[PDB]
Amino acid sequence: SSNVPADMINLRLILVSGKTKEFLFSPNDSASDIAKHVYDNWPMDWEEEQVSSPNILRLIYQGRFLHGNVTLGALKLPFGKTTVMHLVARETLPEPNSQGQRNREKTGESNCCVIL
Repeated sequence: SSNVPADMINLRLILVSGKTKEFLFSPNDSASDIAKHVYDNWPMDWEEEQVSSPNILRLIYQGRFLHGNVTLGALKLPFGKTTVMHLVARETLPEPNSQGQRNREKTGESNCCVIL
């Protein structure tokens, strides 16, 4: 990651194991989703603890946990500069069960019932 453009935020993800990964990310991305992404492969559908634990994915904005999945922009990051973060994951399984269960999140999709 060389030269951080004004549309992107340079983010360093530090994992609990003491491994530090740094990549250029978008301020609209969520630190905990990124944490799973920086660990290895892209998160599919909330890599939590198997019997369900959402609080196991949290983000530390060095000294303080801002939230469990709050975005870099929301952490207050000037774009074009390097930001370091500490990420915590607990009892997390790499890929929950591989569903990739998501919502449509796309206009054109979602067939709702009509009557008019």
